[PDB]
Amino acid sequence: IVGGQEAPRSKWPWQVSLRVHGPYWMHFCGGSLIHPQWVLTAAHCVGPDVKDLAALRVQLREQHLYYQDQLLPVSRIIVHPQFYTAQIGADIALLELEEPVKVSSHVHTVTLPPASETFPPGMPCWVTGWGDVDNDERLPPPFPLKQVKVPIMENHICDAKYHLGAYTGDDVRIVRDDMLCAGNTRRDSCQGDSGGPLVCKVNGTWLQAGVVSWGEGCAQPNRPGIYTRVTYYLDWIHHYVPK
Amino acid sequence: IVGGQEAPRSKWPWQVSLRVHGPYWMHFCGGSLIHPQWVLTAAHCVGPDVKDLAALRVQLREQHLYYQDQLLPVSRIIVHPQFYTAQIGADIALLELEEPVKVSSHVHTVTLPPASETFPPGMPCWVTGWGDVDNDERLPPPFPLKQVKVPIMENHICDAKYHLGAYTGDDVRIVRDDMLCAGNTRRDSCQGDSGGPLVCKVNGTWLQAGVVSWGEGCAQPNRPGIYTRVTYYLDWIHHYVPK
Amino acid sequence: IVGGQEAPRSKWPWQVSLRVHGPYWMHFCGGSLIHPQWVLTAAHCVGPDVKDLAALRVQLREQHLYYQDQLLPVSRIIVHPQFYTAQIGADIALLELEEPVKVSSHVHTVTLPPASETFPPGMPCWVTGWGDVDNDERLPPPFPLKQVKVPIMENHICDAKYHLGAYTGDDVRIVRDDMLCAGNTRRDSCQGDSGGPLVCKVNGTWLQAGVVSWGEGCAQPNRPGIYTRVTYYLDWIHHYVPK
Amino acid sequence: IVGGQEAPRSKWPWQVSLRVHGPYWMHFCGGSLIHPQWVLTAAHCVGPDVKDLAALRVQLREQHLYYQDQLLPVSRIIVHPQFYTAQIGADIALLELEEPVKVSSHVHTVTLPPASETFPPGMPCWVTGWGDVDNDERLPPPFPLKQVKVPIMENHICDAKYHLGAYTGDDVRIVRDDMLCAGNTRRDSCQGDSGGPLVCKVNGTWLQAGVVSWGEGCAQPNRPGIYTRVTYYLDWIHHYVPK
Ligand SMILES: *[C@](=O)([C]([C][C][C][C][N])[N]C(=O)O[C][C])C1=NOC([C]C2=[C][C]=C(C(=O)[N][C]3[C]C4=C([C]3)[C]=[C][C]=[C]4)[C]=[C]2)=N1
Ligand SMILES: *[C@](=O)([C]([C][C][C][C][N])[N]C(=O)O[C][C])C1=NOC([C]C2=[C][C]=C(C(=O)[N][C]3[C]C4=C([C]3)[C]=[C][C]=[C]4)[C]=[C]2)=N1
Ligand SMILES: *[C@](=O)([C]([C][C][C][C][N])[N]C(=O)O[C][C])C1=NOC([C]C2=[C][C]=C(C(=O)[N][C]3[C]C4=C([C]3)[C]=[C][C]=[C]4)[C]=[C]2)=N1
Ligand SMILES: *[C@](=O)([C]([C][C][C][C][N])[N]C(=O)O[C][C])C1=NOC([C]C2=[C][C]=C(C(=O)[N][C]3[C]C4=C([C]3)[C]=[C][C]=[C]4)[C]=[C]2)=N1
Repeated sequence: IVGGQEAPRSKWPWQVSLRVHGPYWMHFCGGSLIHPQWVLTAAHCVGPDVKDLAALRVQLREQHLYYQDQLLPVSRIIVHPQFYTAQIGADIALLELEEPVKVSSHVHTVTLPPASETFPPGMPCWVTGWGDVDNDERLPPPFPLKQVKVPIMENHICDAKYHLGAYTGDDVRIVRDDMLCAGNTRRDSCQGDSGGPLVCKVNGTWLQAGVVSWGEGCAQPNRPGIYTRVTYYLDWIHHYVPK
Repeated sequence: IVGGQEAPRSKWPWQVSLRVHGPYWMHFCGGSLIHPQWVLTAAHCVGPDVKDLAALRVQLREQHLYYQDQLLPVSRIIVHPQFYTAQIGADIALLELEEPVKVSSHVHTVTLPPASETFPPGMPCWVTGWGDVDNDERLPPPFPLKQVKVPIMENHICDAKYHLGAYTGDDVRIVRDDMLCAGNTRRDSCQGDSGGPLVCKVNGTWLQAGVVSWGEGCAQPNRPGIYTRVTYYLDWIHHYVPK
Repeated sequence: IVGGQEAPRSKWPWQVSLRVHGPYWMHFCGGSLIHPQWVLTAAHCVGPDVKDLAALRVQLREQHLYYQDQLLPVSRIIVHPQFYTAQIGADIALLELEEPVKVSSHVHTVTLPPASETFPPGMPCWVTGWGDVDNDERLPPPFPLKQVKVPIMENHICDAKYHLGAYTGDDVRIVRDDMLCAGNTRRDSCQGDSGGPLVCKVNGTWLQAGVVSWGEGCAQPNRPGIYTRVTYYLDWIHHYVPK
Repeated sequence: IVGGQEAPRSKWPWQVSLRVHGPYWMHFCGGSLIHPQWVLTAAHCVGPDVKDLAALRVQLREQHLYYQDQLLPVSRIIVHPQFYTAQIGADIALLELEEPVKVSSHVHTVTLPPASETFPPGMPCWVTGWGDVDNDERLPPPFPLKQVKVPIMENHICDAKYHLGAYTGDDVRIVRDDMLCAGNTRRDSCQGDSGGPLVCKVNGTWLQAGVVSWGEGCAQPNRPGIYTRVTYYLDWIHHYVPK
């Protein structure tokens, strides 16, 4: 997370960390608890190639990575079939935990937005994760969970910005429809926050508007962060996660 | 190049090396001379964002990289407008040299295929360059130009193989129609060969069938090297390069 | 620490961690509290060249590095004047804290040995620290303080071992008289444990027999860990640290 | 070499490159031909630990490293028995080739100095090699042999400079008698140059005054390069090399 600060421990009770087996269970991506037994994340975090589930584990809300670990095994990795690369799209996936989690005020599910929700600009949204604090700059130990308020911008405004200083034809769409954008040169998600959640308080309730997907670098001029647009894939999600 | 051998001095007189400015004019991609003043390469080697021409140079056929440098300046970079990422497509670009090159037996242009040429699967073709000799395995000094005979494969077969061990739906195109594909687990192009040529001998004349584009690793199981089909973009090339 | 185990929270109340200013206060060496206002460490950790005090901090006993940080400024660095390199000798130094520390059962000084103590070869001693778990293998987060029982070995014997598989003449001393050694191919201290303590319990009292100094790799055959013999420099320490 | 330039092809016909087996025979140190069958280098290049001769080869004068390699096997590695680390001293060793090299105008031995030569300050000496052109930055390909004129300075003047900005006591000698120093903040040998020669034209003939041994960094303020003083080890050399 670029900009922002360490989040209070009472916030983002749905934030999760994905771990890959290695010299130690290292965090490679973020994710969110959308149901006691399911975790929503980015497809590029776990695919497009098939992974060995044994080498993967989930860590529920933690104020500091690795310090109070209670790794949870995974039984299924469901990746949207239209996915191949983040730039192309459909960068979304599901992880089914091996057991349901006991929810509480410190750890519970995030609410998904209704299919109608559009998240207009001037929309106070936040993004969180344990990713880099800048380009090629790791979150230093003790690895606190960070949060940052990011401005939502219209898809067409972002697509245009991405063509600035680029050879790509103006009519060749970069920021696609199943995508959503937010952030600026001071606030943005970065390597390590991927799969994590972008949430907005609407009508007094937190809804997950997006999933950290990609961007050209982090907080770079004319290159706002791109996120998978959750409302676009609700039907797919609900085909696995109970309503 | 993976699984190849050093190329004799008399072969591949069109192979060129692209240099970017830094502590020394370092090779970042390959290319091919298709006209005395034009170099054909891969768009991702120079795009999608616009580059400073002063930081770029072209080096004609060299038996060993860096040893006999005779860097040539570039006057114009033309990246196909439909390009954004190699996986999406249109990974082809043109480089216009400041001056036309004096052709000879050691250094001269390669012939472009005719719009109807259809390099069928099985046809022995060759790919060349100074790229890695294996995944994460750089080419050792003195950096000899390498070559390797790779078998071409039907577009649909390559696409199919890319779906094996992947979450991507079988109906979702991975190897697109503007791409060509060749190689196996023992022969393949690799990081550093990008923008380089894949040529085949047809009716006694060498034709460039492709441009090294992308691939999942190098010479990996069910992951043949993907190239930009030149026939697909002949009209775009002739909008600039004299026939 | 090689071949060790995480230390119980009630053990090694004198272990400290030295931090240097950068992206965060990173550990670079260990040390021991030998007096409320004094920390004993290795000269190569802070010398031979003079260092800016403002960029240095001390961290008292921590179960996990970076977790519960409460950094303490340093008022003075005293490096033995005879020190130039660890192989030459006199690898010992003193750190004076700006404020005296408030001891307790969880955080208190280690006892220095009397000038006659010898520490017989075979005397179970322990070495502690947050250094690597093996040659070129960092301690993985959450960075638990480690410990290992290492057997002390006679000075001549270690000097002898270092000659095995070496061109150095048998009469040329490698392990010198102001040094002590301990460990084997399974137990040793390693990069990051430097400046840390080597304690032995003599008649129900823990005495710091050594200071982690150097060695050829860690836990390598015939290359036992070398430490700065504390008894050898008691007079120098007492010229600064009160009784 | 720091602050020099490419050496003319006809100079330094005694320069040698030491190669270690690996993905390719890589250069790790320099050396000099002081006899048709012997190479003089630095002890720390091959010791203090005994090495497997097979993994070592020697390359004679070459304008560009790796370009025209004709690696010669080594039959014996003789390291001065008093050696353990460069700072301590006796940083000198001998390599006996498996066969005599045929000398010529382009490749011949360097002349060793008479036991009574002190090499006074001023008198021009040069140091050559394929090492870094500055701290932490390697010689760029095509790796040309570089040369540079370095001013020699009296041992005691350099010893004092090494004490500036350091804790080491003024009377604790750093630059030792069996050592010689040369260079400044703009001219010096660096990593990769070790074992190489420092030659001075005296009375119309080139004599090897020293061997690139060590230094605190390269071309750093008050830290001139240090070399093993050849005249000091003449008897030792002649114990193996004829006349
Ligand atoms: C993301 O953090 C970034 C988002 C940047 C936000 C801009 N505002 N996205 C990105 O880089 O996208 C490029 C298309 C991110 N960080 O790193 C990645 C890519 C990535 C995914 C997965 C791994 C990984 O190590 N996976 C493991 C997990 C696992 C494996 C491999 C094998 C078997 C079991 C489990 C590394 C990097 N995206
Ligand atoms: C290619 O070699 C590989 C091909 C693999 C074949 C497998 N069978 N393709 C690839 O990796 O594709 C990913 C989509 C290759 N190697 O490295 C790259 C990517 C790349 C492109 C360009 C640079 C680079 O340094 N460009 C310079 C040019 C320039 C710059 C930056 C600044 C100013 C002026 C000019 C690095 C890496 N593809
Ligand atoms: C030690 O851990 C090892 C011990 C190995 C035991 C074998 N059984 N010793 C070693 O490597 O010695 C070789 C002579 C160790 N690890 O790393 C070092 C060297 C070192 C010294 C100092 C720093 C450092 O970052 N210093 C800071 C302090 C400071 C600075 C620089 C600037 C301003 C203010 C304060 C890093 C590494 N020894
Ligand atoms: C020297 O170039 C420098 C000189 C600096 C001059 C400043 N004015 N010295 C130095 O860095 O000293 C540190 C005390 C140099 N560069 O690198 C080294 C150290 C070194 C020695 C040996 C190797 C090596 O790879 N050896 C091989 C050879 C061999 C091996 C290992 C195994 C089996 C057979 C043969 C690397 C680096 N000194």
